[PDB]
Amino acid sequence: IETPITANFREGLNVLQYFISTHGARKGLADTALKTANSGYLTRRLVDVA
Amino acid sequence: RVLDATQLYLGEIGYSPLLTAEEEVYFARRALRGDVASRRRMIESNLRLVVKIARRYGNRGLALLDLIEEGNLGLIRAVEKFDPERGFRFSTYATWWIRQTIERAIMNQTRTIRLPIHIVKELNVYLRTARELSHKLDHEPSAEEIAEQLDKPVDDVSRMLRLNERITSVDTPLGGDSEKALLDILADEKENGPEDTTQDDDMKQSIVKWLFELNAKQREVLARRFGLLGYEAATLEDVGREIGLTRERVRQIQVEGLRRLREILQTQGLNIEALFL
Amino acid sequence: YSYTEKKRIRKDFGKRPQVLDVPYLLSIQLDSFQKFIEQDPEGQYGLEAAFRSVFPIQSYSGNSELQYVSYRLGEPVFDVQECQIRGVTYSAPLRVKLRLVIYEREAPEGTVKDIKEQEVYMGEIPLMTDNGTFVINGTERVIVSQLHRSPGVFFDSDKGKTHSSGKVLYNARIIPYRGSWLDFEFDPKDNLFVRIDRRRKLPATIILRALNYTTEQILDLFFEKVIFEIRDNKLQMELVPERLRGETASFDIEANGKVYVEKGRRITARHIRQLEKDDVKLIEVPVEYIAGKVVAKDYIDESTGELICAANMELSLDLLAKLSQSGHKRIETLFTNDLDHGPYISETLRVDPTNDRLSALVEIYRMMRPGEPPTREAAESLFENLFFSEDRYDLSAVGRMKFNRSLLREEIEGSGILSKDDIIDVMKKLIDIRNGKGEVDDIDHLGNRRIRSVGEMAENQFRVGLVRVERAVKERLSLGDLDTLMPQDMINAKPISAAVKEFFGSSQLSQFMDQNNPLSEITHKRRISALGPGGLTRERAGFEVRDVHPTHYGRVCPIETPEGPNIGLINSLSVYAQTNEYGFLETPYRKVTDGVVTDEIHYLSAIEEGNYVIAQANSNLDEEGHFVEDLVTCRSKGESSLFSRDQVDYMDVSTQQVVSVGASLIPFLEHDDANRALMGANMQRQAVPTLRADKPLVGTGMERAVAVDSGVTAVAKRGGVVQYVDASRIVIKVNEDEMYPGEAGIDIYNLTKYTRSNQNTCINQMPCVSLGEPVERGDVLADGPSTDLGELALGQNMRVAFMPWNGYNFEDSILVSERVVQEDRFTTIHIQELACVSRDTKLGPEEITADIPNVGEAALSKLDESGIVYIGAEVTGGDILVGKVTPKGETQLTPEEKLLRAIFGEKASDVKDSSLRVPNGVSGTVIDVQVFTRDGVEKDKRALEIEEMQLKQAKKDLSEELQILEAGLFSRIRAVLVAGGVEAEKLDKLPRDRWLELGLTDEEKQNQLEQLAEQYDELKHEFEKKLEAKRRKITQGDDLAPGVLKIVKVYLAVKRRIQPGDKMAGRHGNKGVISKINPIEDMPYDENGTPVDIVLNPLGVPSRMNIGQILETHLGMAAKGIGDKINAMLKQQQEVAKLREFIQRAYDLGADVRQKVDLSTFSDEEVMRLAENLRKGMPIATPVFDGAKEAEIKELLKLGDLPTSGQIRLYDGRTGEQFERPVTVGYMYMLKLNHLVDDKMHARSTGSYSLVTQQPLGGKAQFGGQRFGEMEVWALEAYGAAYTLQEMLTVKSDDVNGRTKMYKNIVDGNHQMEPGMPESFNVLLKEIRSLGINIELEDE
Amino acid sequence: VPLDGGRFATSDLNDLYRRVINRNNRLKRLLDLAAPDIIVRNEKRMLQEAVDALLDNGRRGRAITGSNKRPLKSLADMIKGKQGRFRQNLLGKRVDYSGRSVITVGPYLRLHQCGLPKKMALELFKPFIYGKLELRGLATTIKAAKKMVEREEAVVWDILDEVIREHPVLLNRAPTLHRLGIQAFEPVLIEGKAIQLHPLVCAAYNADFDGDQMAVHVPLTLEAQLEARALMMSTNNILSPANGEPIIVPS
DNA sequence: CACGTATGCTATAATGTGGCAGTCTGACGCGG
DNA sequence: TCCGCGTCAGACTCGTAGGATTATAGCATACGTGA
Ligand SMILES: Nc1nc2c(ncn2[C@@H]2O[C@H](COP(=O)(O)OP(=O)(O)OP(=O)(O)O)[C@@H](O)[C@H]2O)c(=O)[nH]1
Ligand SMILES: [Mg+2]
Repeated sequence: IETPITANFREGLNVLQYFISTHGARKGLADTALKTANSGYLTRRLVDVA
Repeated sequence: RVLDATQLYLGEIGYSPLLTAEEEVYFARRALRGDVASRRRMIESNLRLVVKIARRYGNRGLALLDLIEEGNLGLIRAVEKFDPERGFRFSTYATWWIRQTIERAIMNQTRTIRLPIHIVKELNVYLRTARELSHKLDHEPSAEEIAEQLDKPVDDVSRMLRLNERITSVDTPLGGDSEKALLDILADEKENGPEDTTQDDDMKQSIVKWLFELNAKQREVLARRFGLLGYEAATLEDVGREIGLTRERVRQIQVEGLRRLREILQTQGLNIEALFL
Repeated sequence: YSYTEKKRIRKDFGKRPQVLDVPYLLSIQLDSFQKFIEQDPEGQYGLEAAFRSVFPIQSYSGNSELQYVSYRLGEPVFDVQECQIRGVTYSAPLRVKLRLVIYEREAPEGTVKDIKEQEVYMGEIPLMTDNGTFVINGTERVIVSQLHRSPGVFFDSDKGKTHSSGKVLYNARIIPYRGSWLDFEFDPKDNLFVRIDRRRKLPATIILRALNYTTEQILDLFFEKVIFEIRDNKLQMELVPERLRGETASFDIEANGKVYVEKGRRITARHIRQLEKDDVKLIEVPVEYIAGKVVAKDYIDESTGELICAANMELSLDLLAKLSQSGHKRIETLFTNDLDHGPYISETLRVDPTNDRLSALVEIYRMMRPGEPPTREAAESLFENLFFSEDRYDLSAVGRMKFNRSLLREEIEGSGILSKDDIIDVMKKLIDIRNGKGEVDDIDHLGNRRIRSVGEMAENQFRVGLVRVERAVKERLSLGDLDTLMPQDMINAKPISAAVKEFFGSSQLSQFMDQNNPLSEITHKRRISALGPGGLTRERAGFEVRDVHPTHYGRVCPIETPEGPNIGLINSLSVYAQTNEYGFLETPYRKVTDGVVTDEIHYLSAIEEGNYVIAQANSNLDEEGHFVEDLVTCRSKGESSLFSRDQVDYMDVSTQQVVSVGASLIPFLEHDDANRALMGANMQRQAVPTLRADKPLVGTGMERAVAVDSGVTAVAKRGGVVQYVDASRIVIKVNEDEMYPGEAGIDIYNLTKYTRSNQNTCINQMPCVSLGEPVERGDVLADGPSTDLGELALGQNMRVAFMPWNGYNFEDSILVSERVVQEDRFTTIHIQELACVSRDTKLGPEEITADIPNVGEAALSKLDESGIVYIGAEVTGGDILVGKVTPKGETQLTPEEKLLRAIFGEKASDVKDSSLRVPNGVSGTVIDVQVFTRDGVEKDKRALEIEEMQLKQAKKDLSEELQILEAGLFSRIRAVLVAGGVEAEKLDKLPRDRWLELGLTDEEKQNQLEQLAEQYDELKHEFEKKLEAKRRKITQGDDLAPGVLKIVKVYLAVKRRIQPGDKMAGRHGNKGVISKINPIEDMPYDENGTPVDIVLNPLGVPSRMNIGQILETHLGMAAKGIGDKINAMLKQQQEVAKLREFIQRAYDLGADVRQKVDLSTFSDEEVMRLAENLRKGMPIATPVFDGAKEAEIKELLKLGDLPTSGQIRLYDGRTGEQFERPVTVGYMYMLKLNHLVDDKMHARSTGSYSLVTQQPLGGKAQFGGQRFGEMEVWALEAYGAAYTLQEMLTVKSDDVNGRTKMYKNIVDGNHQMEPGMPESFNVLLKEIRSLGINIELEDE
Repeated sequence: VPLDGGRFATSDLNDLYRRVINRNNRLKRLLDLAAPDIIVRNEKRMLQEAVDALLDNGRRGRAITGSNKRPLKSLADMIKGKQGRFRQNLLGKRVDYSGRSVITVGPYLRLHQCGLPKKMALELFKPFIYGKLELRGLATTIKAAKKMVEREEAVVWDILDEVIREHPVLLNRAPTLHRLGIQAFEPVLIEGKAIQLHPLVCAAYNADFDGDQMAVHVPLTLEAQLEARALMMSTNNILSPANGEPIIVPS
């Protein structure tokens, strides 16, 4: 995003800074739930071949 | 290329001729008189009728294809028992046989646990009666409400509706999540745990030690009556077959063995302790 | 302020005046279902729509037909209460008037033959409760609204489908509400194709041939014209200047007498404007330029009458010569350009194998029904029944509307069937997008995502039921006699009733209401789900849809969604957001005219919002003038920047509207990371109601709204004085001004007492009014389970210190004072339900006798004569609740048992032991018992005692109704008789039974006596028939499942106190498990001697970035500081004046406090009741982004004489010495989550085993073994622990011989391993041989 | 098998076998009756369809569906995939002498110890308590031993205390990514239902006490006990097998 | 015989079938 | 040989709760076991 968050957490975010934060956050969390399957499948393949 | 079983079959039946009255009579005269060709041409010509009456009895038990085959079997009985000399048309006569055979087949194969025609038809009149009752009683009908309408026993109605209880698949997963199903919950009740199995070992082995502890004639007469050490479970009067040969002295010696063993369970620490069990 | 607010005012640190109040939170559920049952006369809605859609239907023969008149819902035979106790669905019978009309075949349409009209019952539909739930089989269930792709049109394109070429292929998709999908798409060679329901691909022009379009007409549709005049000898061309653009001039371009461009010269802007202004129309051109231009229409030689050139055919020098000599000196060719106007349809006609309309219909028919011989009848029927039949195709109003707006039409509403115009227009727009004018939409945009509430889904299933029955009806109408056959003999209820019960039951969106918390309920009903029928799958869901969309602003919460696989798809609705009439989400905004910000509010849909520029709510207003600062922060086109003040079109209504309800309850949310806040709002929902409803000191303000709107609190319908308070009920006498002139005007609210929740929590209503108190309409009369004086109370605030402690707060682990356990404040109530079923078996009926083989008198002490435990009886694991005995068949008694039973005699009785006993380790008090007996089975003595209770209790309830209603009614007649002939004490002397004979003069007041007299008698007979109904229902023998003779339900109440392993959290997503309960002596204490309740680890803050918890702690301390100061002044008893001074100065602290609260209006007594409540701690509100600032909190701390740091000197309870530095101490509002260690602790040595695999079962409820999975196996493989592994594969699992032998070895001390083969392996082999693969073991 | 409520529940194979038998026997009938060939053919197609459905349902075309819509589980499906015999019941199993509970800190514990709930340990070591009860002569028989432990008699706690001494137990946390996801400890009996974990091995388990749970496993045999004490004990397994680095590090 | 279970016959003419699926994805072979 | 259609995979433990639907005429003759 072209406009960054000028504020900090002690200062407190406004509606738009917080809304902008959300995207990255939720992408991160969704990555945890969904991508660990492919990582684990790699573990599984490795274990099976060795 | 069409590989649909249905489409291929319907294609083949399509290219076989519809008959008129005179033609049906000519063929059928020779068919009764034994003309392999005549019967086949009448069958093959009238397959299209079978399919038309096979598309009405759907979503009930078997698939369209299944009904199409049973329907065909009904049409064949119709060709075998057709009367050409009677002015009455073939299609009219065949309709009866095809509907009949299809209905009868959907009454024996439609249910995993085979229900006899009698039970099924009984149940059906209970059902149609329930529908008329619900049409005027707004709310669905009770067992007794149906029973009151037919002037019959409530237990009759109850047993029939119990039979209607339709099966659950063991493999059907529970909680929408395709995870664990009925099989993943359902125990083997018959197969006891090692806890119960080992309890019986301890029980049987404690009786061995008790048998080597009571008197020689008391554990002889006691064990062979109950069939513990003997081979067959005899009675007070039947212990006479061995060497006892007694009716009263078998009953005195049976109970004498039991009274000394009741004191053996009061001292070891059971009696009232193992009375709850 | 209101009367309930006079008792306790929350101090507000908000600064933005709230222009719009929080709407009813449970709007969606109630409006939608209201529209489903709402019988609309013209504009069909819900049921009405369903009937008009399917009906009227006719027979296959066409002679007989069924037409629909009208429907009615019967009133429910059992009310919500009786349904919940009995376990039946709360529903109304659907009775429908239907007219069987028959036509004569001899007359043309002889409608006057047989008309049979009557009212048919077909199914009961579940009714929605007052609070937007349904009661299904005695359990409250909520249907979650759905979010799906809107019907209409959609332009999309895989950005580089073939990764080798990387060429963008554009596609169109027409999505109807019901019918086949119609897809248009480009290929790499730029050929337009059409596919139906993604079937095999067809040239796009083939569909136009099915609509009867000749080649000439198709070109006339998609292409423009280039005209060629052939004059004298030279060729001439009709020119449009702005065609020859970005091109190379291939020949010498000249007109009348001026040469513009030479051969091989680039035609720029300048040349074009030159040519246009010169007014050039015709230009002479070379004949060789034509080779390659495509002719548009047909041309024939008028002389021969044969084709010179067919349409869409490339022109040559020879064709042109022959055309000239025939007599055609004008030639329409296609306008076509590689770049701007792409020749797509032209190339697609060359790929089109079809010629005429029939050829096209055949090819379409052959696609969808491949191989099957085509007929013309079949082809026409199939194509018309695809997108041109009322029956099988319907865009709906939403679909036609979105379709027309996407095609830039003017007309919103129209036909649900596709017209020829529609299809062509879509193809045209797809082609425009390929050309480069226009853009593709995106699916995540809320302008393309529609919300489908309950009523629409109920409507859909109800249509399906009608369609299934319609099949049966047409089939029976065909063979049916016309005269004997009644309409209701053809209709079946089973299919409709089955479709609807299958929706409210089998459906993913219909689930057990999450009711462990008022907030849990209210958030659950405001849930949106992208899943379930007609939706996406967890497996099928990418990441695009999941992530926060710019359109989500003010409509959907960015901060509320499960951190599971359901992460993107489940979402809570924003606060002020609402459902558009067509189903799109919309948000309120304040209209700004000429910079002046009007109080007129406008709800903008996702699509409308993009078009205006919206200022943020944080903009400083110039006191109803305009924006103070000349630059204002605004957003439009989904992106944010600075704007001038007069440029601003709109502004955010509230600071809160971006967030959902759950998140709005988080104070200082502004200082919390969105991730932690998500977890916080999700865990607040899992907060179990404690025994004592404790208000939160540090609130937001939404607390009141949530508590009241959830409806778990009893609120006053009408204001007045409370006539009678009770634990069980509340009677309020209404004021004269609100009180209707008909009835007595006394409202009676019966309060719901200790009842079971779906999470086995305890639902109890406590009265919060005093006897004889004046009450305003819409005040809280009684608090629900987690509410305090009308505010939401989900847990309990307490004294917290952030500091490490001996590792007992290691990773979020929590150290709690014994004081908290002792005060029983975190203690919770769980109501569990145990049932005992007496079934009829093959051997005979099971009995509910207390007579059970092998039971101690100790056990039978608590069972009555019937064999049911007494009410009030405390029970613990293994105690019998309901005695039950089952007939046992023959069993081969082992020779040992033959011997043993011969020793003891004690012949084991024919009856076994199936008694319901207390689950092991649960212990509680029996608070209630319910007995269901079949109609005809001899009732238990206990069932009879319970019926005595219900009957006499019922009689008392109805008696008190008629008594309070008669007293209230005559109290009015007494006042009416005074207006006219006042004899107050003289009229009351002789009896009140002989009163209504006394009249007045013939006035309106004489007519008032007549009204009160008619209603008194109305109530008199009404009381008779009500009591008869009650008595019938109490006598009514219950219809249970087949096989089941009677069922006994015991309700236990268990008191669970907090202990190590219980899960606790704040509202900032700060989790923890209790590690240790410390003695109060050991707890860190301050200089004053007051010990902390909880010690939390500060190492769980900087990493987490949830600083909300710290601000909450500082402010919570400040709140409690003011509370301690008021508490000190009340202990001293200074006087009303002094308390008033301190309290006014306190409420009006903040720099720009919005809420003013003047104590001069408050009477002295009102002040005392307020201070009395504020002594526990002064309640403060921090609105979400409009919260308290650090400055305000330090100022509040100074009013408390507490430090600015909010850190205090603390002393170690053990040593007495001080800690090395100040510790942050204050009040954090904390929650005990549903995750009790009591529910999670499990252990098993030996138990039941699975049926086929023979391995132990799963789950603690089935006494399950832990799964030792592949991953767990590998761990033992890494270690090299071979016997441990084998053990877990064999003696521990399947190996049947092994497990018993091993058990016996363990009891004999010898830990010997005696393994064999797992039975699962044996099964594997059998399964493989059942496949017909020979798999044998070759032995040694 | 019959459910309690008089209901029946059956495998899908039985529905599929019924299909095959009905069509096959109908084919025998049509052959006895000398039926015309097109009918014979349709029955042979039907037989192939039903056999194909029985062996591997969703392989050739549309899998044959139940009334639920869901495709019937065929033979091949019981060997095939995660739900199949290999992955689910054979390379990984449900296991006896296994428990699970919430975990919480035990800072007082030494590296080789773990807090084990009394009620949990009483049930996991059931047969060892019965065997010791018969050696003390406290229990006359196994039924008496069982009832003595149900009553939770004071002498039973003293016996339980005796058995768990020097007996290692396995703690496991999901997910088990490396071998240290399972470690052995000497158990320490505690009143209270949560497991107490040693802080320093929180690293290997990736365990944080925000409501994490763990599984408990009892090594039964002398061999299994020694495997646990020697190979799997937490004191014995400090260094990561991945890098030569100590995994047990203060945090 | 009865009770439970089964097979059987009926005659206006009637003669080719048709409720969901929602589109997932990056990879690796296999006929035209 | 390349496009296109097909087949194959897609982390580990815990949890919750039970459960759905339809309908097959009416009557005469035939076959096998207990009283
Ligand atoms: N297997 C699995 N683990 C999860 C899931 N969600 C969270 N976790 C784990 O639970 C833990 C929660 O966060 P923490 O472990 O506290 O994170 P951390 O590595 O300490 O990092 P900081 O919080 O920044 O100090 C992480 O280790 C995650 O790996 C999930 O869906 N599956
Ligand atoms: Mg954790």
